[PDB]
Amino acid sequence: SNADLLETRHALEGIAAYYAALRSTDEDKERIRELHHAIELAQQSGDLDAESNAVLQYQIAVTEAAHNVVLLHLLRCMEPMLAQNVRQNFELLYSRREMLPLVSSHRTRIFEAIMAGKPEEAREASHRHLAFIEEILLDRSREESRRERSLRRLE
Amino acid sequence: SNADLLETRHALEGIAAYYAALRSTDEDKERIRELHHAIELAQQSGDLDAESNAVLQYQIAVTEAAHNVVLLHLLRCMEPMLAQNVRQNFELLYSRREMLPLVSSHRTRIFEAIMAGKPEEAREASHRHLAFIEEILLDRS
Repeated sequence: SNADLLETRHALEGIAAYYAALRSTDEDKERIRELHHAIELAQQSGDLDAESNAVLQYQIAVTEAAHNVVLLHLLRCMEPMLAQNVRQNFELLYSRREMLPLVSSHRTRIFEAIMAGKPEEAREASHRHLAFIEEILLDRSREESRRERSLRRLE
Repeated sequence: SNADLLETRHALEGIAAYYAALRSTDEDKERIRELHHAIELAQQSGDLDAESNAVLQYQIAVTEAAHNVVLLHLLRCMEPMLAQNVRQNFELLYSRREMLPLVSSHRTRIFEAIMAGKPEEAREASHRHLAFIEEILLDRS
């Protein structure tokens, strides 16, 4: 399920961000800065597949920067489904382009908390980032449900 | 380490218990009851390796009973390290035998919440169960 997977990323990306904040070296923090900025460039060029891959690579670097053997192993284990989930999320976000900045905004609060070495904040930022995506997905479902329900109820 | 792994189970076993409570069939709940009782028998015989395997099998059944494809995939993925973590935890618990009953006690609140079909209680029970183990590990060194 694409639903069950989000709840799992919710859990695992939070802890990833936590340890990344606490254990990232100076080289890690720099390699992450370039990957975070790569997301912005892909978003401004308006290329969905480019931005989707930029996010996947960012999240991998964050996980490696966490230096937690089991977490990295779990990411690699689900990497194909994760890559698919991010791609699907962005297909729905590119439908409502006004949300993209707000999503990147949430993701940037995680990045900034990692660079700053604040674990608690980084984890809470990740929860809110993914929680906010779940909310956008549910609004698509809700409005498309009203769509049919309302246009059918008129007579 | 043994520490990082606990935080990972903390997360994943909570969600496992949640869905197990919500989605377990009658056959699942029964297969889990036999595995839970098997832990008690292994504990009373005082056999560490037997009780360690009983817990591993219990947790697998709980995960399967959750009917959540990604969770099961993640368990299988880390199964070797998980089996090792449980075995190591019990080596430290068998050092302070007075804790064993309290650990089984916490784990039984999860089981009971699953049989009863109460997801939020089952998840909260799992957090307290593993949180309590993390505390015992930190007191060791």
